Amino acid sequence: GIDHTSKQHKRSGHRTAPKSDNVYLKLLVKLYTFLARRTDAPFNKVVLKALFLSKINRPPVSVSRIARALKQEGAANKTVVVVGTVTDDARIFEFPKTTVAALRFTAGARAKIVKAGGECITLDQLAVRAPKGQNTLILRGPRNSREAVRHFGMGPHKGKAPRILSTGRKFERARGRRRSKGFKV
Amino acid sequence: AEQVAAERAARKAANKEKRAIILERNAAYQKEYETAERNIIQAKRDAKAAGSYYVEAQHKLVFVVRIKGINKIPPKPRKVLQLLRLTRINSGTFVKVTKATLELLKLIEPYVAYGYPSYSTIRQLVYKRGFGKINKQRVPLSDNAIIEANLGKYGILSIDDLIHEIITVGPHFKQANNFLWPFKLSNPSGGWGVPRKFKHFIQGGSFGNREEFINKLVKSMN
Amino acid sequence: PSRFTKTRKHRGHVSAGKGRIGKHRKHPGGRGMAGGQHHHRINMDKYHPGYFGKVGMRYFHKQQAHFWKPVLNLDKLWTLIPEDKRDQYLKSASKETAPVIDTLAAGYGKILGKGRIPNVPVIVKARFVSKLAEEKIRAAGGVVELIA
Amino acid sequence: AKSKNHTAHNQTRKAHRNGIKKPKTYKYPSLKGVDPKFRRNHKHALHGTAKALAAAKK
Amino acid sequence: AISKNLPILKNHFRKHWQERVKVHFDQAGKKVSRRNARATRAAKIAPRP
Amino acid sequence: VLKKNPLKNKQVLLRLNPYAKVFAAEKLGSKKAEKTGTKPAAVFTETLKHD
Amino acid sequence: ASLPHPKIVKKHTKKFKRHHSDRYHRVAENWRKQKGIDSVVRRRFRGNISQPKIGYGSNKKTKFLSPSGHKTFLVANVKDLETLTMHTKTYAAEIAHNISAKNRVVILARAKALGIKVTNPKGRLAL
RNA sequence: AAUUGUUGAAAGGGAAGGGCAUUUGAUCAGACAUGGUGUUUUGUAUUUCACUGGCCAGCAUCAGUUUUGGUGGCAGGAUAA
RNA sequence: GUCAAGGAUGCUGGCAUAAUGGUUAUAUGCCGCCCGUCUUGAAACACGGACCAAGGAGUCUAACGUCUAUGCGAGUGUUUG
RNA sequence: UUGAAUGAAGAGCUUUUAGUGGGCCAUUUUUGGUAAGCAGAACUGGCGAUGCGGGAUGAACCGAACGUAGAGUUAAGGUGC
RNA sequence: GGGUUGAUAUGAUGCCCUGACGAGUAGGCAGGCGUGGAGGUCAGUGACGAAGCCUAGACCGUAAGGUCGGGUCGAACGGCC
Ligand SMILES: [Mg+2]
Ligand SMILES: [Mg+2]
Ligand SMILES: [Mg+2]
Ligand SMILES: [Mg+2]
Ligand SMILES: [Mg+2]
Ligand SMILES: [Mg+2]
Ligand SMILES: [Mg+2]
Ligand SMILES: [Mg+2]
Ligand SMILES: [Mg+2]
Ligand SMILES: [Mg+2]
Ligand SMILES: [Mg+2]
Ligand SMILES: [Mg+2]
Ligand SMILES: [Mg+2]
Ligand SMILES: [Mg+2]
Ligand SMILES: [Mg+2]
Ligand SMILES: [Mg+2]
Ligand SMILES: [Mg+2]
Ligand SMILES: [Mg+2]
Ligand SMILES: [Mg+2]
Ligand SMILES: [Mg+2]
Ligand SMILES: [Mg+2]
Ligand SMILES: [Mg+2]
Ligand SMILES: [Mg+2]
Ligand SMILES: [Mg+2]
Ligand SMILES: [Mg+2]
Ligand SMILES: [Mg+2]
Ligand SMILES: [Mg+2]
Ligand SMILES: [Mg+2]
Ligand SMILES: [Mg+2]
Ligand SMILES: [Mg+2]
Ligand SMILES: [Mg+2]
Ligand SMILES: [Mg+2]
Ligand SMILES: [Mg+2]
Ligand SMILES: [Mg+2]
Ligand SMILES: [Mg+2]
Ligand SMILES: [Mg+2]
Ligand SMILES: [Mg+2]
Ligand SMILES: [Mg+2]
Ligand SMILES: [Mg+2]
Repeated sequence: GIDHTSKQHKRSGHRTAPKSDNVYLKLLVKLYTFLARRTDAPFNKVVLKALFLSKINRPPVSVSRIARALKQEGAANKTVVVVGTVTDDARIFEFPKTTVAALRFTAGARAKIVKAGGECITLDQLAVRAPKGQNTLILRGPRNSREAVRHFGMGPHKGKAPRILSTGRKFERARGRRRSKGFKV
Repeated sequence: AEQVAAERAARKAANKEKRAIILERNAAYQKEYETAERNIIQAKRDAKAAGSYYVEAQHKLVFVVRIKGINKIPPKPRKVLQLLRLTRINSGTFVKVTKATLELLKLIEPYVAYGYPSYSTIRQLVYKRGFGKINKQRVPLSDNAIIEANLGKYGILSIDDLIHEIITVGPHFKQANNFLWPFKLSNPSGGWGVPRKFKHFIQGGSFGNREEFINKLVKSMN
Repeated sequence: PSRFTKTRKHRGHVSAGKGRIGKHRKHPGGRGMAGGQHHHRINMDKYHPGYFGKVGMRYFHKQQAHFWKPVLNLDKLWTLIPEDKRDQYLKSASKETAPVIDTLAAGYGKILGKGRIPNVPVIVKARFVSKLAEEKIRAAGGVVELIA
Repeated sequence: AKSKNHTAHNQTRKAHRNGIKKPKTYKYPSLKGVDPKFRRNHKHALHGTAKALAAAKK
Repeated sequence: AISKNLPILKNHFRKHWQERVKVHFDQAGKKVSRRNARATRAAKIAPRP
Repeated sequence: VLKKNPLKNKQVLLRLNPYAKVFAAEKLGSKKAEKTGTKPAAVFTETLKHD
Repeated sequence: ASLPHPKIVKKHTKKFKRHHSDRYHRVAENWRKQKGIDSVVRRRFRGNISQPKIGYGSNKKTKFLSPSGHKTFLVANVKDLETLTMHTKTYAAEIAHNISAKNRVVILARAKALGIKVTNPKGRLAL
């Protein structure tokens, strides 16, 4: 008999491997497991953790987001590392020359990077040209910009986007949504 | 290789230097224990000769053993037992006696037997039941190197320095005592005495303050 | 895949995951959206406020092709020029050869000014524009022409 | 049918299963409820401070 | 009943709808029938297009 | 692999604690005290034997 | 002879028979956990049958090993049999139940030629 | 399969069945080979040949955990009374 | 170099098979109330169950929520044709 | 020794959904009652959901909570049989 | 919680080191066992006997179950992804 102060046999609650059956992603996890164990640079631990992430935890990083990251002071010649998908952005009309190391590139993103004299890199070419993650810049896409996150924590006076199928007048704009009909939220 | 032979010779020389340090520290500790004991005895004799009474210094350290099991404990004494790391029956901890811990002991009095440990029972507890906490992972002590690797920043290089920080409640008593995992004691080898355990020691039971009689019980449990 | 359902894990267990007390029954709270004003008011208010009642004018015989007006912001606007003709227009930002962007033929009814076209003049043929979209196009050096 | 009306038995145990959580105080609290005359001024004092700091830094 | 935070659905299945389910298993067969009829018609209305 | 016990196993009692050899050589745990001749006061003795 | 193994400890040699399988013929001896609310076997009263749990698990060094010290590999023909050419001290062949009498002869002869142990070298033997 | 007959075995003082453990009866699986220096050898190289591994133990020297004795040296107190 | 120092080795005996062990029946010691179920509470003097074989109960669909895997990604969905 | 002691088993956060929404007992404080194995509250600990050792027997008492085993030691209770 | 890649070593949902823990209804989740049929595969088993069925005969698995021997039998049926 032991007076337990915690839950016994509690899992860590973190992914220790990707849920995917992608053999190439398992190869990348094998390489960055070696590089997290044997290098003791914190980049490799971060990249190994980020390789486990799900599709909603790997939002796409736009090329405009990459260019805004290179507009930082002294970050213009770093290697932008996106553990995920790099997507195109037609809203930006001037993309610089840079090295981007990502899992996937869309065709427009790859064309926009290599049109400006840049270079698109996989995460193992990054591992051979920056094994401690020297001169790198990890970028992450926006997580709370997802459409599902609008409805999270829905309640009174939270302003959190009702789960609705059709949107308009007659569709939840009445008693409970204005002073005149009933009350306001 | 020859460089590996150089590292082996360097390691053995460093080990001899560390053992010389530990040996002279243990000799100094034995000398100060002997002189403090003789000084208290002669202070009592001198006060009896002068006609006065030497009031001994109040005890700075208790050893606390949880004697009552897991079920049917109220939440406040249960929380105090968890904060004193007595999470199972016959678990012992060293507790620094101040007012902030005497009112913990008063709260968990019906569930523990505590008293004032001597150097002999501290030495036997740390020698036989002495385990560390290293990556929390309960490492058996067994070697002065794993005490130097964790308590060496506080100047503790050996199991005797660790014992010294307990018996003389040192500046780093908290760190040494929290390095010590709670002592998993057995049931006492000659019984408890006491046909029923859960009355006070004054009333013929086991719990409560057992001032200098905790050494007999803990040596039976060890 | 019937084998991956938890019915096959509930084989052998009596209540099938539904309870010995609660005892899965037919329709214990009503059927459908029953009792949204009475015994599901705490669910209708809180997660669906506004479900009950009327809001404004009824529209008899609405045709949604009257209201067809898809909006194109100015931060796109150059995606309507094809990808290989686009760069030779971006360089040599010139009047007397300015790209005509028929936006109705691309399928938009209103131009909005969400932001930052380059400083190249364009002819923008559009059914409707907003004020800031017009100001930004004339600031870049072009003109909006209205069509129908 | 006569039965138990109300009891607070087990409620403190359930309350302390997932702990009793303190409300996680922040630097820069919300100005909800603070005096509007103070708020309208403080917006301008902050705007002028940031303007003067940008002028002194550049 | 109405339950947890979920959108309000308007599934119009409160009639005897199972008497009127038209499943188009015959999509491929009617495609071959349409092509056969076009070939047959073209042979009937030779050279006319 | 196995926790050998000091307070048995003099090899482990000498691996830990290099002073155990000196303690066992000088006997150091059976050492005689100096015979002082302090006599208690009559006030202490008559308070002790006092009714 | 096999590889040297530790002494095989089984920890529960008795078969885990179902409750009341001795009492009703409809209840077979195949183990079913009693999920009843008042079940003495489920509640583990003293005097009742033991239930299978993971503490009875065999030692991993001596698990799946026959008393000879071999794992049994089921063999249907000679091509199955010669998978154990380099694993004779670890694996023992065992001819499947549906193999002919005339094919068991050549399986047994090839296994003797390879040194592979057969655990049933007596099925369908003409005597 | 329920149910039944015969034969064989077994047990049986107001149930029977079951758990742990062993006695008794019945019944059954598993292992001696091995590498080996050695030629008293026949079909002249086949082979001449005490080793080895299976089951149960006895003692000795140890290690771990304990239990039960014998005995020695110190310390304290009203430096016992 | 040795050792009792990061976990047993040395020497010897008998047997080499029902001897150890397995299964099985029985006997003995102690324990063991009939399961399912509703229940605050079941061995209940609560309900179902005489026994056996076969059959027998969270399925499919429309529209969705969360999560996850995949493809492409400001796009995306070939399969109405 | 960065502003008391002790502990910290990682801390913080989010989504989603099952069951449940008949309770009951015990020490102490209590209301209605003459009282209850009555009806009703407060705090805690239990039973429900839980076996084990003891109270001969019993849901709640006492001791103690449970993987499979070996050895030791005990708790509550006992030691004429 | 860690260790392990310039034959780790070709099992890196591997091997290994270290420490703690293990009760459970309703319920949740995970890893597996079995069944009818389908794609692939073993150039799988089989009239020299497939499946079935009987078997206080044997083996493996904590278990779901799997495997084998004997009898009966007579035309088909398994392993793995
Ligand atoms: Mg004893
Ligand atoms: Mg089941
Ligand atoms: Mg269950
Ligand atoms: Mg039910
Ligand atoms: Mg119109
Ligand atoms: Mg160990
Ligand atoms: Mg078995
Ligand atoms: Mg079994
Ligand atoms: Mg069964
Ligand atoms: Mg019950
Ligand atoms: Mg029959
Ligand atoms: Mg009679
Ligand atoms: Mg010994
Ligand atoms: Mg035999
Ligand atoms: Mg026997
Ligand atoms: Mg009985
Ligand atoms: Mg209930
Ligand atoms: Mg019952
Ligand atoms: Mg009946
Ligand atoms: Mg019936
Ligand atoms: Mg059936
Ligand atoms: Mg309710
Ligand atoms: Mg109620
Ligand atoms: Mg109910
Ligand atoms: Mg009253
Ligand atoms: Mg129960
Ligand atoms: Mg009991
Ligand atoms: Mg008792
Ligand atoms: Mg009684
Ligand atoms: Mg009695
Ligand atoms: Mg009590
Ligand atoms: Mg015992
Ligand atoms: Mg469990
Ligand atoms: Mg099939
Ligand atoms: Mg064939
Ligand atoms: Mg057959
Ligand atoms: Mg039978
Ligand atoms: Mg036929
Ligand atoms: Mg089959």
